[PDB]
Amino acid sequence: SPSPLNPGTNVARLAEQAPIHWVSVAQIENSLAGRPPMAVGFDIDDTVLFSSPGFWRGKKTFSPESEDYLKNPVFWEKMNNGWDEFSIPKEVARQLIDMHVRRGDAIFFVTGRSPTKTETVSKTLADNFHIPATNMNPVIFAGDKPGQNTKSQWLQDKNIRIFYGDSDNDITAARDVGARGIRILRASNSTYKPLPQAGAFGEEVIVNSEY
Amino acid sequence: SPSPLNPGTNVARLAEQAPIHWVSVAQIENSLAGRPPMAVGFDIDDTVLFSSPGFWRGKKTFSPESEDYLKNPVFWEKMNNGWDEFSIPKEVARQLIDMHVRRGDAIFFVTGRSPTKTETVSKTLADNFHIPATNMNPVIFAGDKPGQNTKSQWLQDKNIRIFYGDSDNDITAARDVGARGIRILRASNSTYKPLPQAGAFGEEVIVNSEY
Amino acid sequence: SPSPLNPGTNVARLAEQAPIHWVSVAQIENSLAGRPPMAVGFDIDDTVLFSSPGFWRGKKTFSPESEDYLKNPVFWEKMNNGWDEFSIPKEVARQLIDMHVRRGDAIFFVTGRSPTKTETVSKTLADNFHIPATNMNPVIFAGDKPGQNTKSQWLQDKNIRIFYGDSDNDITAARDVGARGIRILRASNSTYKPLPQAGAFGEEVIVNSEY
Amino acid sequence: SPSPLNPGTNVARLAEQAPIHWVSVAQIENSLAGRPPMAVGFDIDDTVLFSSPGFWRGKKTFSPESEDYLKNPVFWEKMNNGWDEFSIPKEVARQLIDMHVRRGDAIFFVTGRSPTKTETVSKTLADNFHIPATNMNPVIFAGDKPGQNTKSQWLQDKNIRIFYGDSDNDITAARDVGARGIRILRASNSTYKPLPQAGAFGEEVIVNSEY
Ligand SMILES: [Mg+2]
Ligand SMILES: [Mg+2]
Ligand SMILES: [Mg+2]
Ligand SMILES: [Mg+2]
Repeated sequence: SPSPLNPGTNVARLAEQAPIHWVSVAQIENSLAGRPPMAVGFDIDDTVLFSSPGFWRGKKTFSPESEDYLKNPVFWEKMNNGWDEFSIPKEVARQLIDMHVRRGDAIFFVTGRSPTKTETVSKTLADNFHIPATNMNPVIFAGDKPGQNTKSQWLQDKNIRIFYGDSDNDITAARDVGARGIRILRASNSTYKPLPQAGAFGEEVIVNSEY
Repeated sequence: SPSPLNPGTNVARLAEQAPIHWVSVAQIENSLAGRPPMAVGFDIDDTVLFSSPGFWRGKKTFSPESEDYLKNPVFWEKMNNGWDEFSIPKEVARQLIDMHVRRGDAIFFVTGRSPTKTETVSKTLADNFHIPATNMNPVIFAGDKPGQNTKSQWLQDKNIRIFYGDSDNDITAARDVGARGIRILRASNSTYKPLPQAGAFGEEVIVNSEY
Repeated sequence: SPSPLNPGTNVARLAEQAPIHWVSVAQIENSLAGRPPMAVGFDIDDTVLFSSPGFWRGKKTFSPESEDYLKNPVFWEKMNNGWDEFSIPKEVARQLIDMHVRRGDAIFFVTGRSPTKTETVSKTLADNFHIPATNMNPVIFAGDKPGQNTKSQWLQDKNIRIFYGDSDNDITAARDVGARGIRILRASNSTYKPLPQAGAFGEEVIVNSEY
Repeated sequence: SPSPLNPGTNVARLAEQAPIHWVSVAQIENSLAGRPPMAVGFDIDDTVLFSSPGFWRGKKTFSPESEDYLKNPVFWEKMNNGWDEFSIPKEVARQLIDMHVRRGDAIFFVTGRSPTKTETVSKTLADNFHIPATNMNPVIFAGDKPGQNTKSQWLQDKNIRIFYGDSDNDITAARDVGARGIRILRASNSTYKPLPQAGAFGEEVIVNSEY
C-alpha cells in the first residue's frame, strides 16, 4: 500500500519455511511420558481464551483513542466479572488442559490482567475447560508493570515447570525461572497487535494453535 | 490410518496450492475503474463482523447442548440489540467499505440473522466502518420465513451488483441473480463450523480476509 | 545473511496469500469444453523439461565465469542434439499435453534456444510425451535477441491461442498476439535464476507446476 | 471421493503446519560453537547433488519398464564416471560444506550407489563444493553386498558425528550409532519417488533445503 497490482510469486517463496521448532500436543505429551505430576501454567489472553471481544469493548467504552483503558480499574472490573462470557475458548487449550489433567498436573493461570475486587475468570476457566477441583488453581492476576516481567516471580513461587503463552513475556518469564516456555499462536483477528514473533527465542511453538 | 507422532512432510506438500482465484481489494477496485456509482452488498457474520463472541455467549446461555439458540427469539433480541459491541470488525471489510464509499457506491448489509422488534446492528456498522449517511442503508434481514425475502431476492430488489460473503449461500445468492459474488474467508476461530470451502464455485476469494 | 538466529513467525504470515489466479489442468480443460481443435503452444525449458542439467553442463564446459555459453554455437549443438537425454519431463506438461491431444489440438513448442544445424529435441518431446504424429509439430527455435520478443511472431504465424511458459517473455508473447498466456512455475533447483514472478501480469498460474 | 473442479480452501488449511523441528544452517553452526574439528558426513543423492538427470537417463537407457537399471553394472559405470557433470549441486550443501570446512571439520560422503571399478564423483564433489584437500575424503560406497559395510558401520568407522541426508535410512543410520542425523528435503522434481516424510523420526530438518 501502495504495492503492485499483480505482485506474483515463485516456488521458492511458496515452499519457504521459517526455522521454527514446531510441535504438536501429542509430541509434548510424549516428551513428558513417565514424568510424575508437576505444576504447569497458562497465560490466558490469546493462549486459552480469545478475549479480544472484551478488550475491544473496553477500548471503545473507556478510551476510544488510546490504550488508557488498560490502566482503568473500571475496565478491569468489567473484564474480570463477566465480559469473558464473550471470550471464545481455544481448541489448543482444551487439548493441552485435558492432557495435563490426564497427567495429574496442577494447573495455574498467570495473566497480565490487573487484579480486581472480585473475579469470575477462574470459574469461567474451570467450567469451560472441565478442570477438576484438584487440578484447578485460582487465576493469578499478575498485572503489567513496564520494566518488569510480573509473571516470572509467580512461576518460581508455584514451581511451574512448563508455561504456555502467546506473548514474548510469557516465554521469557519461563526462561527467567528455567521452565519450559511453549508458544501458542495469537489469532490474526486478535485486537492485540502487532502479532508476536512466535519462535523468536528458539522456543517450541504449537502447530495450528491460533484456534 | 495412524496419526503418527512425527508425521514429517515433503516439499511437494509444502509448496502445494489449491486452485483458487485469489484477488486483492486493489484488484477489485481496478476492475471497477470508470464504473458509475452502484449498489453493493455485504453479508454480516464472518464477512464484516467477527460476531462469534455473541453467538458463543448465546449458545452457552440459551442452548448449551444444541443449536436451538438460533431459533430462539430471546437470543436474537440480545444479539441484535447490543451484543455486537463485542463483535470484532474485519480489516478486509474496512478496506472494501472505504473503497466503495470512495466510489460513491450505496452500501447494503444483507444477513441471515433472524429479525427482531428493534436492532442496533445498523448503527454498529455505520459507526465502526465510518459509513456516511448518504452511503448507509439499514440492515436487511433475509430468509425463508413468512413475509421475508431471500438473500437472492433482496440482491435483485436493491440492484446489488457485487455481494461479499463468507458462506456458500452468499455466493449462490449472487450467482442466482447475475451479481458478482466475492468470497471472504471465515476466521478459523469462528464458532460457525465447519469452515466453508472458499472458492468452491470458482468465485473470486479475497486474500488474507480472515481478519 | 546475516539475519536473526531465531526469526520466528506469526499466523497472519503463515496464512498470507499473494493475489494470484491459480488454476488446475482440469479447470483449464473445463474452460475449453466444446471448443473445436485449435493450435496451442509450449515453451520448453522449465515448462515441459527440466533442462538445467544440460545448461549447467554447458556453462561449466564453455563459460564457467559468464553467460557467454548461451551465445556459443558449440554449446547449442550439444544442447539440441542429445543433452536433453538428461532433461527431466515435468508432470504438469504430461497432463497438459495429454489434455490437448484429447481435445485434438495442434501442439507447438516455441523455445528461446538458438537454432542448430540438426536437432533431436522434437523427437525427445514426441517420444517422452507420447504425442501422435498429427498433433506434433517440429520445435521452433526462436532464439534470443535482447530488445525483441522472438516468440510473438511465431505465436501469430501458427495462430497459437494458448501459450504455456515459465518466463515473463512467454506470457507477454501471448499478450502480444491476444493469446491466453498460462504460467508454469520454474523449479527452485533450476539453474536459471532469479525465478520469475509467476502471476505478475494477472495471468493464470498452474498449481503445483514446479514438477 | 470426488476431486472437485473447484475444491476451494479455508484458513485453517492455509495456516496449517506440520509439527516439524525446522532448523537453519546458522542454527546448526551455532549449536557447534566451541566444538573442536570433527568428522561430518553427507549422503550424496538429493542431499548434495540433484543427480536425477543421470538416474533418469539411466532408467530410459537401461530399463525403461522397470527399476532394473539400479542393479545394472553398465548403468553404474556411466553414473559414477561422468554423468554427475549433469548433476545440479544443492545450495543447502554449499552452505553446510562451507560452514564445516570453516570449522576445520573432515568432510565425508557416504552413498548407497553401487560401487564401480573407478569413480569420478569424489572429484566432482571436491571441485563443485570447493572442498580443500585437507578436508576432502574419497566417496564411500555403502551397502549390503559381500565385503561392504552399511552406512551405519561407516559412520561408526569414521567417527562421523553429524550425518546429513534425504532418506529415512540416512537418519536411522545416524541414530543407530548415536550420531546427529539431520534431514535435507528431496526436491519435488526428483525421479526418486515417493518423496520421504522429512521429520518422520522427530529429527531436525533444514529449511528450504530442496535446492
Ligand atoms: Mg496472552
Ligand atoms: Mg456470514
Ligand atoms: Mg522456459
Ligand atoms: Mg540420498
